[PDB]
Amino acid sequence: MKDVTIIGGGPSGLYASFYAGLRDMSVRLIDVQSELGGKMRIYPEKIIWDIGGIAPKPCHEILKDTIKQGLYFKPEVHLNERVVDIRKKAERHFEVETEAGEIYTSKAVIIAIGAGIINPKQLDVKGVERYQLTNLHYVVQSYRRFKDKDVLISGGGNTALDWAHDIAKIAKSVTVVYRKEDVSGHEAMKTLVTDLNVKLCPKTRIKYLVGNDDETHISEVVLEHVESGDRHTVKFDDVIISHGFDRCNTLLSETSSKLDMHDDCRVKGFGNTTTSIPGIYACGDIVYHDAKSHLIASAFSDGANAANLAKTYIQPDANAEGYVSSHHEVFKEANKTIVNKHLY
Amino acid sequence: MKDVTIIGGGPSGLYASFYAGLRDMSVRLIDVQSELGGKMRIYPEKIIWDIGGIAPKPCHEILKDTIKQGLYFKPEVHLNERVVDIRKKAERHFEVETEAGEIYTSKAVIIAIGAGIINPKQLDVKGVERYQLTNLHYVVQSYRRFKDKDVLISGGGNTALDWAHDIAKIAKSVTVVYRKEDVSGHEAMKTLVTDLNVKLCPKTRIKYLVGNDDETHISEVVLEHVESGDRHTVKFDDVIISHGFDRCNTLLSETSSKLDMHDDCRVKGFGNTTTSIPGIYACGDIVYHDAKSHLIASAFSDGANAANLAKTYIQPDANAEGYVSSHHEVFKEANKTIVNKHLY
Ligand SMILES: Cc1cc2nc3c(=O)[nH]c(=O)nc-3n(C[C@H](O)[C@H](O)[C@H](O)COP(=O)(O)OP(=O)(O)OC[C@H]3O[C@@H](n4cnc5c(N)ncnc54)[C@H](O)[C@@H]3O)c2cc1C
Ligand SMILES: Cc1cc2nc3c(=O)[nH]c(=O)nc-3n(C[C@H](O)[C@H](O)[C@H](O)COP(=O)(O)OP(=O)(O)OC[C@H]3O[C@@H](n4cnc5c(N)ncnc54)[C@H](O)[C@@H]3O)c2cc1C
Repeated sequence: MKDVTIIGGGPSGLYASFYAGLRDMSVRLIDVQSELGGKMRIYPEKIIWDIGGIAPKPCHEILKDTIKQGLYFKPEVHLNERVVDIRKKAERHFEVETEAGEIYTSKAVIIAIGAGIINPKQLDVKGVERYQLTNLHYVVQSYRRFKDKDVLISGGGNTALDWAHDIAKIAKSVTVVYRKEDVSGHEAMKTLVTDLNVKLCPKTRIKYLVGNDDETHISEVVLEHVESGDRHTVKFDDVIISHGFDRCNTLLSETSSKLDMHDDCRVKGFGNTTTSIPGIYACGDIVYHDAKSHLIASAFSDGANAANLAKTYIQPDANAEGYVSSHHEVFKEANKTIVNKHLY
Repeated sequence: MKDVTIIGGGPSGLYASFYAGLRDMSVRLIDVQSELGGKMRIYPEKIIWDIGGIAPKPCHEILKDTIKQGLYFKPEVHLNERVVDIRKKAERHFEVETEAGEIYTSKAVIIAIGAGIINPKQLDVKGVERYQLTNLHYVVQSYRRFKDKDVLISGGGNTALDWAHDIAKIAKSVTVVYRKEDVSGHEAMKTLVTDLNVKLCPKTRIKYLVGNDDETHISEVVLEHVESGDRHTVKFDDVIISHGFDRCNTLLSETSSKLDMHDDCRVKGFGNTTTSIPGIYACGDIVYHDAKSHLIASAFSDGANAANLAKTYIQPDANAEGYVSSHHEVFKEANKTIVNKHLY
């Protein structure tokens, strides 16, 4: 039986998986998404400054480091699986169940679901689920691909307007279709007005997408004025959508094992990642305790704590904490090529 | 008046300085040592795995990143100054005093002194304080400089024996002088016996150092057998000393402002970096609270918490936490060259 099932592969669950491995626990890691990272996947292009010990660089670069670390001890990773129940059969015997009916057993459970399940708002056009493999975007990880391109952005929110300005620096042109009701960034908009190669189209929506003959890429877009109904069709190289996010977090309200909650979104942590049920621990944005910050740094220290507390739940007389990695024997073989590279 | 005085420039105090700056507070940072880093300076060559988001690399490399981050907002840094007192004149008015009689004022105080003041045990030979600028070592940051060198190591502890084996891989020869009483690493010693270019010298001490004619480097060493008194003089390229550490931590026992303590070494944190005195906060290894780990990751999340709590002490209705760096306006100008490098 697995020592611990970790539900959620954001920064907190990833680090928890790593530290659980450091404490010599077998790990099962589960996430509903097709990729790990959680909310970090929402802002890949943004420069992160406030992670301890890390010089500022794009979030997506930091995410890749965090995943590699999280998966170092080779946990059993279940992607594309939504957890819908947590049951405690007995001490050191838990059941975690997915919406597809899979049931996973463990001696402990770590809940790391953060803000829950989050996806970008899908463009309301049939049927465009194939263009998101190519030139229909819901994130922007870098701007390089847009050099000398004609680019369409849909949305008037801060994110869309910032994207528009930055992409316009190297793109041939940027067109922004939006509703004025969505515009909360007054200064961001004024900047776009002064960008010579940005065309602002208020009261305008994407109505249809025109695919190429291979039907694998967007070739043109049919735009519609929301009052006049006037339509025109314009060629674009890329289409970027920023319509907000769909959020879903039903697990802890529907679960068999009820935990004391801080609010309707957060588990009450008892001074740390300890929950109201022994054997279940909560780390990251999902938990509230007095030492929390809404930071990745806190998600990390939470993950160490959860792994430690799970270990001593499973082994009452195990060491309260993990051995420092610097002198940890589990890394001795792996350290060899690193030293050799760095010290010789 | 400075917003906050941070006592101690280890990982926790460094990150606290950074995050205090993120919260738009003016910072004074003080450390007794000639360089920042605290206990990290003790293990520069060791590979660190358990800092969240950081791929394994030498501690000294990670330290340099941590210092650069810690000093980003250009705090007022006082090196080589030992803090001996903390006084609270009134709310938002603290006095921090050094052993040289300097008195620094602030609206808040963050205590980040970790395990206190630590220095390697100095070789008991007059007068060798000048060779430590050149080839008398108390740390080993990398092995490269010892290639084809004849190297002397004094000490039988785990650190000395590990150093000896690793240096012997590329050094011409390694001689280890030690007392058997100090040997706790049975297997480390057996390895050295099989190292062909390692000479083991139990019951032997460094008696004298013979300088070069410039008197700037060690040229030869006079070794003495601790029983027979037999002496011989051997040429070495480098001398490395591992005799343990001198430790001193009198501040919180001698201070004017008495804090509730966890033990004789640790301040009691009230669920977090909050101490028994409003306006004073403790972060890192110095504090005990229920969410602690003896990790740099916890030192970091502690530092964010201390900065946050100090801010709201100074400004009762300031935001409870800092704005995430990704969207923080203070970084907008600095981000430009970074984006440009990374995103364009
Ligand atoms: C736009 C933005 C900017 C930010 N910038 C910064 C910054 O600069 N610095 C910083 O420190 N923090 C920043 N943050 C906050 C940081 O992203 C979060 O603190 C961190 O992501 C929380 O990590 P987590 O693992 O606890 O939760 P999450 O990141 O939310 O990960 C939760 C994971 O659990 C999965 N999951 C959830 N539920 C279920 C279920 N029922 N079954 C299966 N799987 C499931 C989700 O798919 C998700 O992958 C920012 C946040 C936002 C949104
Ligand atoms: C050999 C070793 C291996 C380790 N390996 C790891 C690892 O792999 N991963 C990990 O996460 N952790 C590791 N640690 C632990 C980590 O080093 C500590 O958790 C961390 O250094 C604590 O940081 P700190 O800022 O709280 O305290 P410290 O590092 O102790 O820094 C305290 C600073 O305050 C200064 N100071 C103190 N007192 C006074 C005074 N009265 N006046 C002025 N200045 C003052 C000191 O000079 C010092 O610079 C290791 C520790 C040791 C010793």
